Amino acid sequence: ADYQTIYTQIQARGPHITVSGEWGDNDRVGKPFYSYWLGKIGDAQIGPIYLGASGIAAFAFGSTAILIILFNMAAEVHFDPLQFFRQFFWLGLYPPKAQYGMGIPPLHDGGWWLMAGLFMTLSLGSWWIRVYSRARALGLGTHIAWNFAAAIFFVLCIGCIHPTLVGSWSEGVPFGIWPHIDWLTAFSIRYGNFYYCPWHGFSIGFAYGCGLLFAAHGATILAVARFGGDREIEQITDRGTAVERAALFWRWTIGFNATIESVHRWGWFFSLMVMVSASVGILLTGTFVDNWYLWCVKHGAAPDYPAYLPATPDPASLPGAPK
Amino acid sequence: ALLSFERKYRVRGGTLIGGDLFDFWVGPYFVGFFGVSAIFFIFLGVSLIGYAASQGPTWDPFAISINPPDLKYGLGAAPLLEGGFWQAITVCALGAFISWMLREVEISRKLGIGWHVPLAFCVPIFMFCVLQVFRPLLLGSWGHAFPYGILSHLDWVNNFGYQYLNWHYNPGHMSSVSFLFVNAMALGLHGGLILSVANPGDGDKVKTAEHENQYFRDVVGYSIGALSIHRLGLFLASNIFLTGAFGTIASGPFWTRGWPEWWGWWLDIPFWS
Amino acid sequence: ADLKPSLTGLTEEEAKEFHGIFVTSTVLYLATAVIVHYLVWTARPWIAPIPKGWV
Amino acid sequence: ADLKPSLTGLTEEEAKEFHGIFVTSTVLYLATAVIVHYLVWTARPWIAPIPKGWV
Amino acid sequence: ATEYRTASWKLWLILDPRRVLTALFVYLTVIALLIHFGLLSTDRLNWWEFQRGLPKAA
Amino acid sequence: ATEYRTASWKLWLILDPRRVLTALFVYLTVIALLIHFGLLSTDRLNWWEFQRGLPKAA
Amino acid sequence: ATEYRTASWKLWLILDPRRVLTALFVYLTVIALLIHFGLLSTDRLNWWEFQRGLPKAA
Amino acid sequence: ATEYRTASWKLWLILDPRRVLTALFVYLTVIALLIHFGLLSTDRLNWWEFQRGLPKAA
Amino acid sequence: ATEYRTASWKLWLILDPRRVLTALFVYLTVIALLIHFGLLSTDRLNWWEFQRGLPKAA
Amino acid sequence: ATEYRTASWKLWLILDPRRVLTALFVYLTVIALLIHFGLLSTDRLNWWEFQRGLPKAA
Amino acid sequence: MYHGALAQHLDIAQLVWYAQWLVIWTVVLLYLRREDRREGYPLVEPLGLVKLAPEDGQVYELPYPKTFVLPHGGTVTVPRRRPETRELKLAQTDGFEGAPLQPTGNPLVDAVGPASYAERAEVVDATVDGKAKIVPLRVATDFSIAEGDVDPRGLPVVAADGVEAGTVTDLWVDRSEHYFRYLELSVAGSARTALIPLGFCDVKKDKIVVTSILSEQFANVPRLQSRDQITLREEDKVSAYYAGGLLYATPERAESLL
Amino acid sequence: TRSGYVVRLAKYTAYSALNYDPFTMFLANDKRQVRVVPQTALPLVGVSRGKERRP
Amino acid sequence: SDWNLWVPLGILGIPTIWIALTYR
Ligand code: BCB
Ligand code: BCB
Ligand SMILES: C/C=C1/c2cc3[nH]c4c(c3C)C(=O)[C@H](C(=O)OC)c4c3nc(cc4[nH]c(cc(n2)[C@@H]1C)c(C(C)=O)c4C)[C@@H](C)[C@@H]3CCC(=O)OC/C=C(\C)CCC[C@H](C)CCC[C@@H](C)CCCC(C)C
Ligand SMILES: C/C=C1/c2cc3[nH]c4c(c3C)C(=O)[C@H](C(=O)OC)c4c3nc(cc4[nH]c(cc(n2)[C@@H]1C)c(C(C)=O)c4C)[C@@H](C)[C@@H]3CCC(=O)OC/C=C(\C)CCC[C@H](C)CCC[C@@H](C)CCCC(C)C
Ligand SMILES: CC(C)=CCC/C(C)=C/CC/C(C)=C\CC/C(C)=C/CC/C(C)=C/CC/C(C)=C\CC/C(C)=C/CC/C(C)=C/CC/C(C)=C/CC1=C(C)C(=O)c2ccccc2C1=O
Ligand SMILES: COC1=C(OC)C(=O)C(C/C=C(/C)CC/C=C(/C)CC/C=C(\C)CC/C=C(\C)CC/C=C(/C)CC/C=C(\C)CC/C=C(\C)CC/C=C(\C)CCC=C(C)C)=C(C)C1=O
Ligand SMILES: COC1=C(OC)C(=O)C(C/C=C(/C)CC/C=C(\C)CC/C=C(\C)CC/C=C(\C)CC/C=C(/C)CC/C=C(\C)CC/C=C(\C)CC/C=C(/C)CCC=C(C)C)=C(C)C1=O
Ligand code: HEC
Ligand SMILES: CC(C)=CCC/C(C)=C/C=C/C(C)=C/C=C/C(C)=C/C=C/C=C(C)/C=C/C=C(\C)CC/C=C(\C)CCCC(C)C
Ligand SMILES: CC(C)=CCC/C(C)=C/C=C/C(C)=C/C=C/C(C)=C/C=C/C=C(C)/C=C/C=C(\C)CC/C=C(\C)CCCC(C)C
Ligand SMILES: CC(C)=CCC/C(C)=C/C=C/C(C)=C/C=C/C(C)=C/C=C\C=C(C)\C=C\C=C(/C)CC/C=C(\C)CCCC(C)C
Ligand SMILES: CCCCCCCCCCCC[N+](C)(C)[O-]
Ligand SMILES: CCCCCCCCCCCC[N+](C)(C)[O-]
Ligand SMILES: [Fe+3]
Repeated sequence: ADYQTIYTQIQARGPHITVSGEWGDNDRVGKPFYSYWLGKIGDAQIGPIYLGASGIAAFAFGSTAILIILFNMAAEVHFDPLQFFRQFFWLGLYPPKAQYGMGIPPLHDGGWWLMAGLFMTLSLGSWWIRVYSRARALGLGTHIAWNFAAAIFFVLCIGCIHPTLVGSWSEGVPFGIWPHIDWLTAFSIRYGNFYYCPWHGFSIGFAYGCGLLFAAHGATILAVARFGGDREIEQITDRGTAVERAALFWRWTIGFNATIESVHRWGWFFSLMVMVSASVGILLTGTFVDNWYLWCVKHGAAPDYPAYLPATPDPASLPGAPK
Repeated sequence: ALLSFERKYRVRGGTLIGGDLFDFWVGPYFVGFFGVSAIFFIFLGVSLIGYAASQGPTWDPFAISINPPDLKYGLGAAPLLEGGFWQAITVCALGAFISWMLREVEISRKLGIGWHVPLAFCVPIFMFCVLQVFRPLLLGSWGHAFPYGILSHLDWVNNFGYQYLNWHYNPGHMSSVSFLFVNAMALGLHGGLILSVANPGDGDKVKTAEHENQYFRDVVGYSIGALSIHRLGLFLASNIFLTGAFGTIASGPFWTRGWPEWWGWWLDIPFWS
Repeated sequence: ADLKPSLTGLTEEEAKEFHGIFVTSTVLYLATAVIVHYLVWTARPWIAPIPKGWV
Repeated sequence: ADLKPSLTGLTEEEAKEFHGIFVTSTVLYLATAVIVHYLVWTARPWIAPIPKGWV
Repeated sequence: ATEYRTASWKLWLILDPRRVLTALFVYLTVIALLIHFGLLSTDRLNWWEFQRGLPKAA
Repeated sequence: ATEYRTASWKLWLILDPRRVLTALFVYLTVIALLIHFGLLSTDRLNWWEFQRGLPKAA
Repeated sequence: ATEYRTASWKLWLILDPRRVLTALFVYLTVIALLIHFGLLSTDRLNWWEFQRGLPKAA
Repeated sequence: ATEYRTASWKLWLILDPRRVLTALFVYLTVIALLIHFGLLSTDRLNWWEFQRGLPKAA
Repeated sequence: ATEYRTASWKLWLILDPRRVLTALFVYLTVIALLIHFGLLSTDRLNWWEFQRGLPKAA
Repeated sequence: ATEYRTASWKLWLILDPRRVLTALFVYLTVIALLIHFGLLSTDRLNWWEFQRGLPKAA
Repeated sequence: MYHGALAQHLDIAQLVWYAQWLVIWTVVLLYLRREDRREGYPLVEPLGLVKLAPEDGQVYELPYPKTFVLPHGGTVTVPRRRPETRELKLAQTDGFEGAPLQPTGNPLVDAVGPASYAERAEVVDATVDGKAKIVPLRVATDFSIAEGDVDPRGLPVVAADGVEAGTVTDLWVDRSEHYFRYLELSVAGSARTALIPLGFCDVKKDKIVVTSILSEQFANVPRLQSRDQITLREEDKVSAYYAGGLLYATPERAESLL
Repeated sequence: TRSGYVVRLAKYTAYSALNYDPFTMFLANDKRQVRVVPQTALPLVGVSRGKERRP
Repeated sequence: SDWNLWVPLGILGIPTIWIALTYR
């Protein structure tokens, strides 16, 4: 085979050059070290890191959040250290279990949930700023920041916005491995099956889309790596045989192609759209649709199947039923 | 009909099967032997769907469905309307897929590029095969496969997953899901990063490869490097199905309890139980 | 190089001007806080004495 | 290289001026902490004596 | 030093105002939020709301 | 310094207005929103609605 | 040395104030938070709340 | 060696104070926390709480 | 070698004390924890708790 | 060779003490663990607990 | 009475649905697809009938031009009109639109099909400092191989025949990526060094195996203009030669498997 | 053994992390409704917002 | 009202003084 696409056979070492920012060249932190193993898939060098304010802040809120989360998880196993470690995935920080509408709930029932929520929110933001500022610091464009934005917004939607529009904190996602997942099912059951929500559709489309696209783009570049097609930026400004082939390949197959530059747009667009599509769906849910299946039936989208075993009338609705 | 640079590349040869008779382009499409074959399946398979859907009970595009045969028919052929057409299409499907993939091989041969693309395309094909063919073999019926139908297919996914009591816990799934997410995020970053360097805003000069590196080594303190991201993308993408395929095949042939119960192995190590 | 600003040290005076204001305002901040804590006490005496049961 | 910051080191004198204050202030804090702990004790005596049952 | 007693001031040579300031600012903000919200999720010491405390009442 | 008593103004040498100014803007906006919203989440101290408070009345 | 008895101080030649200072800041704050939190999670020793302890009562 | 018996001290030539100091600091803290919490997870031996132990009674 | 009988010691020319030291440190620590905690998760051989072992009694 | 009978020893010219050593360390540890825990998971052959066995008893 | 009901059958969800669609398509079409036509358009025609306008809907098609201001001076405008004026040594099988072409002479030297290169700017690729990006390890003396790898310097280069083509002189490094791009070998029999892309050779413990081309055709790998630096065009030239050999080394590489 | 609660619960509900004891909620008495899903496509005005709604 | 509930004054106050006095 061609081994040079899978891993790197002969590794290189030498002096790395620092691009001086607009500001905060000073707030780079740590002794850069190498990993020979890591060097077989990517660059081996691992430090330094930029610090600065946004960072500081993000960590600040982030940690507080984490602390509140974990601490409460411990409190669930009554602080038994052995049990904690065994039961860890099953432990969580839950939102309120009674109906208080949108009132700040008691500490012991959802209160702590809410606090961690707010702090997680704040870290996300601080981080956002990091991403956005750094870009501007180095004279790049802001695309990453905007993609990241959408992601954050979707977190907001399922965290507080949706709860708000229906007006109960009870609808919040809980913190914890298994329990954040149990949420998914509950939430779906409640809103009459999410497979039937169109935005869930869209989203998934775009998500699989990403799969397809990365596999394709990924594969395409490696296929043309022999002509130095991995040098993607010089290819943009001075088109070489590499991407000429890459283009041709796709044109001869699906019958239209991209450019080396624009394929990146497509990917960036699909990525974004996952998060956006999602957000919409979440906003609509509870607010305008109560039961997504029934809704799909009102617009006759829903498939209907004959009975295999005899059809069963609901017993509640019989003459002389109990309760 | 040609890109300004297209002609110098349009040369004869590098077909896998049957040489020169099929070696031509219709417009921008390259045909080849497998071109022909693909088309044939596509056309027949689609037509077959239509005819089949005509004798359904609806024509709402979401609501149309071609279901596989009952479990009583085993691994045998079923009456055409009672699951047979399902069978038909499934073959046209495979047909199309494979012809598609081989066509790609012919193309790449002609261009002197690597075969990474076709091969990559092989992964989903396999998963299709896993779900429609293997898993049903192992349980001994076609009736274990999924139906063709936009909403219909999801119903299959849905019930399947509740047959083990909470599919979220199935460890194959966990891995696959993780990849799905990482992949998406990573495409976003890769997308953005190129675009930022190329279109830096204002009359700012286009930036260098070093700026790509700097940027990430700032934000998260590591840069995977330019070639390798491509390599890595391909990897993430691919394990979506590679790992999942394990969880899929497992459910039924190798596990019959709820998926959560399976974590018992850890939950129940008698030491700390 | 045998000094504090030895052949362009990267720009901080012998500024205890900063030490000045910093410690000033750190105190004011804590001062105000004490005062305020006192007023609140009068509105809601928070710790409470030990109840009839307890121990 | 034959000094402590041997031939233009990145600079830290024989400053145990720092060591002075560091240790002063660390002790103040630990003292204050005791005083505080005493007070709280009077409000909420926390360990408790061994109850009637126990063992 | 401009008529000082200790070296204390020298800290700012070692440590760096900008980073101290920026940190403190976040730090105090965190704590203040913690306290306010934590308080307002009790039953004593919630101002804002009617005395849900049902102090002994009921 | 133009008829000044303190050095305080030197903070702008150390800190950068653009950043200060902008962050403040955000900060303040958040706190604003938290309070506004938080308030209108209660019963006492919600304007914009009937007295759901049921102040003692039921 | 300025009238020192032990070498103690030579630690700061080895170790670095900046790292120590910053670490302690965090370390202490965590331990502090933990203790506070853990206290306000009991039934004895929660100030900020009506004695839900049901001390022996019932 | 200044009035020494063993070579022990040579370890600091091999091992590095900074590593050891730091790691000890952490290690100990962990163990400390483990014990503390572990204890306050029981019924005998929890301070910070009422005797829920129901020592034998019922 | 100072009146040594074996060559045993040459091991440290082969092996690296720093690795060995560090490994043992960890290794031991873990075993130790396993034993402690593991014991304290039985009914006999749990000190720290009341004998809810209910040894044969009931 | 210093008064040897076989050439056994030449193994270490081929194989590397450090590998063998580090491996054995691990290997034995794992096995040891398997047996220990394994045993303590039975009914006969558990020290560390009250005789769960109900050996013939019922 | 229901939330989100615009009629007895019309609800706000339903409307949003279409809305969503609308946007998607718009972006796709009125944007993304335009952006795609910055290279190689407008379409060219060597059979069809009086056409200054692709698939119809599209001669707007091309977006208005960008202007990339380049890192080390100068501007590029996109889309462009970059004309191919190499005179291709390719005869047509048929005169037909989309019937394939036959090379007239040696395809590897005449640079056609998989052996064709793009006419890139005849300049050296640069670092952020202004040094040459791609250089050998005679020049980049600071750079080195990672400890733990095989130094290919000294090894025999075995070609497709199983015949030693020559011996490895050097590696060439990308200075801004810390990555090895080329082996420079000494083609035995002549007095010349030829540059092979590292993606065309399987490096072993003892030998470098080159499947791409035959031993005899190492003599004709495109010559470098300078000794110690490589232009962007020379890169494409070198790469295309070996890849072209994947279809043109032996006569059977043409043919189908049966 | 107070630490073991979560597991005592999980094993009752097929090892999922759901945090409710369904015996005491549904089976011990006729006090809860098991049906949670709405029987209409659109949210029904007057049961669909705030404290009108179920948790 | 602070009656032997000097506690918070103690905690808040004491350091406030030695902060004022140690770093002059
Ligand atoms: C039984 C329930 C189901 C369900 C329940 C469901 C719900 C309720 C929702 C989705 C949603 C989605 N579903 Mg679905 N789902 C999907 C895939 C998807 C995603 C495309 C999309 C969720 C968006 C996302 O990517 O989240 C992952 C990305 C996230 C969460 C963003 C994270 C970014 C964030 C910045 C992360 C960084 C965090 C920091 C590091 C903080 C650290 C924390 C500290 C402070 C402690 C597939 C492929 C399937 C299949 C194959 O069946 C499926 C079936 C189901 N879903 C089951 C039917 N799903 C969402 C949606 O689209 O609804 C319309 C959604 O709301
Ligand atoms: C209640 C049930 C659930 C469920 C049941 C479930 C099952 C049973 C399976 C998965 C599987 C998967 N699930 Mg899960 N799922 C996932 C995500 C995923 C995917 C990562 C993974 C693989 C999808 C797949 O098999 O593609 C299928 C794609 C295929 C087969 C390729 C088709 C492409 C083909 C080759 C080419 C097609 C060409 C076209 C015909 C051409 C037409 C186009 C035009 C141009 C002509 C998420 C993110 C979520 C969330 C967020 O909750 C979720 C929830 C659920 N899943 C619910 C809990 N899921 C699979 C898995 O891996 O399980 C471990 C799987 O078997
Ligand atoms: C389709 C769109 C996709 C998408 C897109 C994008 N996603 C992005 C970006 C874009 C564009 C970024 O630019 C940004 C980034 O920069 O990446 C490079 C980012 C990010 N997405 C992350 C994770 C992620 N993305 C997910 C999903 C999707 N993303 C969706 C699918 C998921 C899922 C799916 O779950 C996950 C988990 C992080 C890497 C990063 C946030 C960092 C943060 O916000 O920091 C917040 C800071 C903290 C949490 C503080 C950490 C504190 C430590 C651990 C210590 C605590 C210990 C304490 C107890 C004691 C203190 C002591 C201490 C010293 C020990
Ligand atoms: C991890 C790997 C990822 C990945 C990778 C790659 N993906 C690739 C490639 C790579 C590398 C290509 O090289 C190839 C391509 O060309 O690039 C565009 C391709 C392609 N991936 C398509 C769709 C796609 N990728 C999906 C998934 C992933 N991709 C995963 C995530 C999904 C999901 C997830 O649903 C979809 C729908 C087509 C656009 C295209 C082939 C067209 C075809 O196949 O032609 C042949 C067939 C037709 C044009 C029509 C077939 C009609 C048949 C005969 C009968 C009707 C169909 C019947 C089976 C009913 C089913 C419908 C029912 C469910 C309601
Ligand atoms: C005129 C004349 C003589 C007539 C008489 C002749 C006659 C009638 C003859 C007989 C006809 C015959 C025999 C055959 C018909 C022709 C034939 C073979 C047809 C096959 C056609 C067919 C089935 C087409 C369907 C196309 C298809 C399957 C899918 C459409 C594409 C889709 C949905 C793609 C997913 C969306 C997607 C990922 C878009 C991505 C955008 C692009 C362009 C990605 C590709 C891409 C990537 C990924 C890069 O990395 C990249 C890197 C650098 C440069 C470029 C690219 C690039 O373009
Ligand atoms: C060039 O410009 C650019 C850069 O450089 C400037 C960048 O750095 C960057 C990006 C900057 C970065 C820092 C990139 C790093 C970003 C990331 C998201 C990297 C993180 C990747 C991971 C965390 C790995 C993912 C791991 C998980 C999600 C957890 C999965 C959990 C489990 C249990 C998985 C279990 C199974 C596995 C782990 C592996 C299973 C594998 C198999 C079963 C089979 C393996 C298949 C193969 C090996 C392929 C077959 C072999 C051959 C074909 C030879 C970009 C975007 C840009 O393009
Ligand atoms: C000239 O006209 C034509 C063309 O050019 C226009 C063609 O290209 C073609 C295409 C022909 C080709 C060989 C194309 C090149 C070959 C490939 C691309 C390989 C892929 C081909 C396939 C996967 C399948 C093609 C082979 C067949 C359809 C043979 C049919 C075999 C049988 C037993 C049909 C009779 C039905 C029964 C006996 C009932 C029992 C069998 C079942 C229930 C199986 C159905 C259930 C499944 C899950 C199917 C899975 C099994 C497979 C997909 C092989 C044809 C047919 C046509 O003649
Ligand atoms: C043995 C039969 C049976 C099984 C098995 C069963 N259910 Fe049910 N399920 C019921 C019955 C009966 C009801 C309605 C009870 C009532 O009217 O109070 C119900 C109600 C429900 C509801 C509430 C529907 C509504 O109207 O709001 C959901 C959701 C549900 N089941 C999901 C599940 C899931 C998920 C599983 C598998 C984990 C499951 N069920 C297994 C019999 C069953
Ligand atoms: C540059 C120079 C030339 C110009 C000079 C310009 C000037 C004067 C700049 C300085 C002016 C300013 C703004 C100075 C500001 C000084 C400040 C803000 C000092 C702040 C000190 C804050 C301290 C010591 C905070 C200690 C906080 C704690 C101990 C919190 C403990 C919390 C707990 C234990 C748990 C509580 C939480 C719970 C119970 C849930
Ligand atoms: C020349 C030089 C540059 C200028 C001088 C520089 C100056 C002025 C330095 C002095 C200024 C300052 C800020 C000095 C600060 C000194 C400080 C902060 C000392 C801090 C000491 C902190 C100590 C000793 C903390 C000990 C903490 C513990 C023992 C915690 C134990 C926790 C447990 C056992 C677990 C309990 C957990 C549980 C849940 C019960
Ligand atoms: C107006 C008022 C009063 C308040 C507004 C408050 C507000 C903004 C609320 C909104 C809250 C939001 C956005 C909540 C979002 C919650 C979400 C999305 C939770 C989702 C998932 C969380 C998961 C999966 C977390 C599990 C966490 C853990 C198991 C523990 C955390 C630990 C780690 C991740 C490891 C790091 C720790 C290591 C260094 C030791
Ligand atoms: C459900 C999400 C899928 C969104 C649709 C993706 C767009 C496919 C691109 C078609 C390109 C059309 N064309 C040939 C004019 O270029
Ligand atoms: C891909 C997701 C499937 C659900 C989409 C719902 C389709 C609505 C269009 C059907 C026309 C009927 N309608 C809305 C007027 O009632
Ligand atoms: Fe790319």
